[PDB]
Amino acid sequence: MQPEWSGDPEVKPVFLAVTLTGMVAFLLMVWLFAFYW
Amino acid sequence: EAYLLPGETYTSISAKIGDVPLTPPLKTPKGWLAGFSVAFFMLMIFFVSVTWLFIRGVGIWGINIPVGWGMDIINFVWWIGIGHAGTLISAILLLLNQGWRNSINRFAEAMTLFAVACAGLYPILHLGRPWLFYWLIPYPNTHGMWPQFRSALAWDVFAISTYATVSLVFWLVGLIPDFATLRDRAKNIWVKRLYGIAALGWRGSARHWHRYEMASILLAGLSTPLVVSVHSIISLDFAISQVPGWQVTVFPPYFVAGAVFAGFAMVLLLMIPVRTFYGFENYITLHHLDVMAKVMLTTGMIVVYGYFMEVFASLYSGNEFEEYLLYNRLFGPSSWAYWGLLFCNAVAIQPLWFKKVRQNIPALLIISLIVSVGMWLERYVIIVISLERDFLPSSWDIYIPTIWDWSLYIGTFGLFFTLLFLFIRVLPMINIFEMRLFLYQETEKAKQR
Amino acid sequence: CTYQPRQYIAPFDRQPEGRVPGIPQYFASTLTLGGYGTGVLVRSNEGRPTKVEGNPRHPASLGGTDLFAQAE
Amino acid sequence: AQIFPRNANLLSRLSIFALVLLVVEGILILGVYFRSNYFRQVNVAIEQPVAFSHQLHVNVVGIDCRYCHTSVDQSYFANIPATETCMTCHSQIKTYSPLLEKVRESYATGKPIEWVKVYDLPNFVYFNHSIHVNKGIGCSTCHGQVNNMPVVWQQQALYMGWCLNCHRNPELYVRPREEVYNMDYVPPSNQLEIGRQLVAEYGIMPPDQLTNCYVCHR
Ligand SMILES: CCCCCCCCCCCCCCC(=O)OC(COC(=O)CCCCCCCCCCCC(C)C)COC(=O)CCCCCCCCCCCC(C)C
Ligand SMILES: CCCCCCCCCCCCCCC(=O)OC[C@H](COP(=O)(O)OCCN)OC(=O)CCCCCCCCCCCCCC
Ligand code: HEC
Ligand code: HEC
Ligand code: HEC
Ligand code: HEC
Ligand code: HEC
Ligand SMILES: CCCCCCCc1cc(O)c2ccccc2[n+]1[O-]
Repeated sequence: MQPEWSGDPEVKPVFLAVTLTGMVAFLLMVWLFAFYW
Repeated sequence: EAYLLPGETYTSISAKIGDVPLTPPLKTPKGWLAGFSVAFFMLMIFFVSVTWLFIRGVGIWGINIPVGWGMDIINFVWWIGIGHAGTLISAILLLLNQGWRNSINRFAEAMTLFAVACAGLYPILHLGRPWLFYWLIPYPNTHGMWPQFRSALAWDVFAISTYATVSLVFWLVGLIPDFATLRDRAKNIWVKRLYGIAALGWRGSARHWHRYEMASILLAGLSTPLVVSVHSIISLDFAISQVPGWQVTVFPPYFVAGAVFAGFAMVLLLMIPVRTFYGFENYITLHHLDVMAKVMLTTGMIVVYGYFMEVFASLYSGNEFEEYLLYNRLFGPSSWAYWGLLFCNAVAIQPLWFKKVRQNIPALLIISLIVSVGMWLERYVIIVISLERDFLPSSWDIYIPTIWDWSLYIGTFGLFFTLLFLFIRVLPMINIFEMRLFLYQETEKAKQR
Repeated sequence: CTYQPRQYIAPFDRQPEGRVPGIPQYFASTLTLGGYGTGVLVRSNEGRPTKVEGNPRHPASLGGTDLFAQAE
Repeated sequence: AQIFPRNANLLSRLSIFALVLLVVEGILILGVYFRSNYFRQVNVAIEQPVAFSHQLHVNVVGIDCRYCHTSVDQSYFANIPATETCMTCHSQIKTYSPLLEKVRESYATGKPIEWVKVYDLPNFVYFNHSIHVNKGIGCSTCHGQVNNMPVVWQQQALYMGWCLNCHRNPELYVRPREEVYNMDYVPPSNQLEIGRQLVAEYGIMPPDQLTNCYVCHR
């Protein structure tokens, strides 16, 4: 069956917001724990 | 018998379960007040013991050079093994399609969470440098150091963290429509938001119920091998060693069986006062006590089989260290633990075959207390006696526990009972849904004849 | 709060002649048990005795000592 | 709708998002604090009772580093100099001066000059200056340009990982063993071929041997 938010125009903006937050936090943690010294 | 007594409706189930929480604090029972006062006094004992341990050292205990693991590790395995039966009722009985989980799983999973909370401090408490528990965790540091990951204590880090996290997650998932029921049944407008933000607007939707049932099924089918792997890893933190009492390969299913044994002992020992002090005779029944004692008898028989396996290994081996392990257990300075273990785990389970003893309530209470004492004695026999006498006879000494590890044990009992009394105050002891669903299923069974 | 305290250092006012700072230095002394002395090579780390060894040139030493000379 | 208002859904989603961001920010703040230059005392001019000027005494006066740190090529401990070594020249230059008043106050009594240890290793680490100097590691690669320092600062934190970086890849930092005391030496454009050549020439051990625990700790 379809999900609850299927057909909502905010779904792909909020997915890009969550993935952008995840990749920014991942790159920032990588910078602090590998390239900071 | 039956797992649900006749004469119950959905609104009666909802009222009779959710009216023990949501009462005003001025109407709190004096029995709860006395039990919480005892629990808070022993929690003060916990705070005093932990403070003196952190001030002075782990040398306030009885541990020494041959016996480096003592009552701290005995109580660790005991408290972490209490939670296995609650995880079994929450997950394995959901997998097996057993209808008696619906009235014991909330309290049993809460007991699992509080027992894991008591047993997760014990690594940090016994650690000797307690503030460096995070060096066992794989974390990024400026040294470039790693945990070894070949030791079983790194597996214990991962297993205890995963067990606590997934148990808390599954308990909260099982609480979310109970949170909705409490949010609906509350009276004050400010305690509506206490359960409203924890229910997240559940609505009881049939589209939401499909995803909920699928998530509960997959969480049960992930938490069954989770709990077996956690208790296997807690077996492995002796079984990967070369110690003659510990290099025994039946330890992972033996520790699984011992944990389920002690867990249902504690579960029965805490259902019976809850059943006789709250109006839950219709929900927690004599059939529930009978089948819980049946699982106690089965798992205690598996632990007796594990004792026979260890005795067979000692007699079958030509190894002098296995032979002296058996001799030391039978006629050593700590043979009281082995003999009391044999009485409390072999003699005391032969009454549980009998139907009248299985149905009897004070016999069940006495048997559960005896099994808890004998399981503490089992963990004493596994750890302390095997560490006392080792390969080199020059490195032999006796482990004598002090007053401080006993005080820490009494204090973790108080922490467990404090968390349990807080749980039975602010949360329902039994699941409001899945018991009205159990009532609907029994109504459908009666309609199907 | 910092990683460490200040950790002051204290050099000499006049450097010793035959001493290199950081190199432990061995001196041939004699330790007596019941009046009978035995030759010992006692190690001076920074001008102070820290470890007693044996003197291989010495008759009652031969490089090895006893527990009393070790605990001197 | 019965209890919570219209914006409660957005408020709850933003609360979950802000809680995750707050956990990440707390972990980040803890990591930055434990790696910070203030915590590790890096790039801060640590004040001395005399305010001795390495920049003057090397780039201007021209004193060799072994004149004052006499034990750096022979023992683990680079020598903190004596008041005798200071007064060897300062019996005539700039006498009766209030900034050399502490040095003149010493050498008359036995009281030393209590310098502050800028490069302080935590006493389970056991650095050896002699083998590092004799195996072609210059002072500038590990202490910085101390020849231009008026007040000595820590150029880097003495991390275990920073030590193991050169113990695992020494060819990026090895130098002809005759360019160790030269503060004007810079590594060449390529430096990798000659680093491997110097590692093979000086017999520098593999990273397994150099990353053994009892190399440093004890
Ligand atoms: C020596 C190492 C051994 C490795 C052990 C691996 C066991 C892990 C199994 C997890 C349970 C998932 C079953 C879900 C489910 O409930 O299945 C439903 C059907 O519904 C579905 O469509 C499935 C839902 C999603 C399943 C995806 C699972 C994700 C992958 C797991 C990640 C693990 C890693 C390693 C890949 C009905 O089926 C069942 O309910 C059957 C459940 C059987 C329980 C098994 C009990 C065995 C206990 C022994 C444990 C052994 C120790 C070593 C862990
Ligand atoms: C405890 C550690 C190990 C756990 C492993 C247990 C297996 C869990 C996953 C298997 C699921 C099995 C499929 C579901 C099922 O058939 O069981 C439910 C079943 C039928 O119930 P109805 O739907 O018909 O309704 C009845 C009530 N309304 O109920 C059962 O009969 C339970 C089946 C017994 C399982 C036997 C497993 C024993 C494990 C032995 C391990 C070996 C030990 C060696 C030392
Ligand atoms: C990088 C591998 C280094 C080189 C090359 C040299 N030094 Fe060093 N120095 C280094 C460390 C890690 C430390 C701390 C040691 C400790 O136990 O705290 C030091 C310390 C000094 C000191 C203080 C006194 C001492 O600990 O010996 C001095 C005076 C010093 N270093 C000077 C010095 C000079 C002049 C060097 C080039 C010949 C030199 N060091 C080499 C790191 C390194
Ligand atoms: C002879 C080679 C010297 C040794 C060894 C040390 N110092 Fe020196 N110092 C020397 C000169 C030629 C100068 C500059 C004189 C000028 O006119 O510019 C200095 C300078 C100082 C100063 C500054 C004094 C001032 O500017 O008035 C100080 C405080 C100082 N030196 C201290 C000092 C110490 C403590 C030394 C022992 C480690 C030391 N100097 C060595 C000559 C020499
Ligand atoms: C005598 C005139 C010196 C010469 C030549 C050099 N240094 Fe020195 N060094 C000297 C003193 C009196 C001190 C302690 C006071 C201070 O300012 O730190 C030092 C200390 C260092 C240090 C700091 C080590 C520490 O205390 O943690 C370093 C890194 C150091 N010296 C390096 C160094 C180098 C590379 C030099 C040659 C260019 C050098 N010093 C010359 C005295 C003298
Ligand atoms: C690169 C600039 C280095 C840094 C940073 C550190 N060390 Fe080092 N170390 C380096 C070399 C080229 C060698 C030579 C050894 C060889 O076989 O070539 C060493 C060796 C040591 C030793 C000697 C021990 C042994 O060789 O068995 C010690 C005690 C040592 N290093 C200590 C040490 C410490 C504690 C460091 C962190 C402050 C450190 N070194 C950093 C090069 C480099
Ligand atoms: C010399 C090249 C080292 C080797 C090999 C190892 N360590 Fe190390 N250790 C070294 C330094 C310079 C430091 C200080 C780090 C700092 O930030 O100041 C350390 C420190 C540690 C620590 C931290 C101690 C503490 O914070 O209390 C640990 C836990 C440690 N070292 C462990 C460790 C182990 C187990 C090693 C062998 C695999 C090891 N280090 C190698 C220098 C060196
Ligand atoms: C963050 C979770 C870490 C808590 C668990 C630590 C693991 C851990 C650490 C230990 O030192 C042990 C010593 C004896 C027995 C078990 C042990 N466990 O499990």
